[PDB]
Amino acid sequence: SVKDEAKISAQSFYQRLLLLNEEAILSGQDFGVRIDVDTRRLTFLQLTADKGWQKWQNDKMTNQTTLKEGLQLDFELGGGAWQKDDRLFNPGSLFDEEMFQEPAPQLFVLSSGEVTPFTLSIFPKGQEPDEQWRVTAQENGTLRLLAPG
Amino acid sequence: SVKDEAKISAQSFYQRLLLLNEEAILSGQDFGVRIDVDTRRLTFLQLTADKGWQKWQNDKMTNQTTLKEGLQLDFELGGGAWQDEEMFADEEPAPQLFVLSSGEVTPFTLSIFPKGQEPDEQWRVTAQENGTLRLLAPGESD
Ligand SMILES: [Cl-]
Ligand code: NA
Ligand code: NA
Repeated sequence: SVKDEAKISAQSFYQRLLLLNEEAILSGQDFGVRIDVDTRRLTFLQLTADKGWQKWQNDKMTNQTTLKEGLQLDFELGGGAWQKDDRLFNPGSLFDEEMFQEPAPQLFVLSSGEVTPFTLSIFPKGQEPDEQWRVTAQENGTLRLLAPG
Repeated sequence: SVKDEAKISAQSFYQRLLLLNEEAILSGQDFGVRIDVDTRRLTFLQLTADKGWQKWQNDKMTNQTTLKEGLQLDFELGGGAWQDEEMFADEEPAPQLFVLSSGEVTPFTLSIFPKGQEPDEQWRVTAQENGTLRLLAPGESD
């Protein structure tokens, strides 16, 4: 069911975030996660001096995931408000093609082991983001997967 | 004169960039420079997890340079071309130049020159693909 999907999607994010935190610490390089609430996408990025933020091409994990239809995602930075607006959809984000330089991650996963404080929640369409399957960090890199409630 | 000012500014940016790279390496933290061509500003930033890029508050160098009004700046990257009231009282743009803890610096050239001249072959600071940082006088070096 969609609730079962939400769990699996939260475990997938947790595993990927842990992996990137581990990669940063072992490699001395900085990584990041870009969350796109309107397209329900998470992209896993590496910072290089010569090309800035790029998708991380690697032999451990895919670098972009998109939620299955029927799931939503949302996120908070630090103590702040949920990021997603109330619209059912962003009229501009429906278009696969440009209508009118990899965008920077909101979550930094630094070589020091520090991670941007945040909460990402994943939940069935029709529900609010609060008290859902969620992954949270704090600044020191401590990271939690939390069940609804 | 304005040409003497260009030199002094180029020399100062080299010194500040060298310190930033040295600090990145020594400290394991990431830094960067943001260049604002229109306003003639160079801003020296630090990457933190919790606040992203922010001005580098430190006790050794200033973290924002604004060139004197008779001067102009431009930069190229690698082989590219020249570039409300609150209800209760108690209710940073990214750098183009990354100065990473690995010691690597975004390949670039910044040139500083009297207002309205061409940016080529001016007092300049370059970070080459090699890793090296160079201060170069006007004209092509030997
Ligand atoms: Cl400077
Ligand atoms: Na994304
Ligand atoms: Na990319």
